[PDB]
Amino acid sequence: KAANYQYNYLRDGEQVTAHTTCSVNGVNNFSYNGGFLPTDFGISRYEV
Amino acid sequence: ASLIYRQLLTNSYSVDLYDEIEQIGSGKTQNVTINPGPFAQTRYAPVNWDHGEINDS
Repeated sequence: KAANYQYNYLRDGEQVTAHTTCSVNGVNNFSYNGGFLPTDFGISRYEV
Repeated sequence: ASLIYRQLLTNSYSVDLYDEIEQIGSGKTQNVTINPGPFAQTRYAPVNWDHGEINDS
């Protein structure tokens, strides 16, 4: 998911404030079904 | 009546005052002197058109 984050650092003295947001594209979507019962475990879709 | 010319020459200094008056009267403008040196017009870039970022999954 889109993740935002701000920070700052030093670059030839003048303090530089930076603000960025990262995301992904072309993400593969895997899926796993360890069993079909209600008790069973499953992940309908996990991104890689 | 010859003294007209003598008088005009002698009193000619008042034209400085007249010049000051007309200078005060006149409106004024000025220049922003132009730059030479547009000797190199610049094109945009080598630009190629393509479809954007397809959102595959």
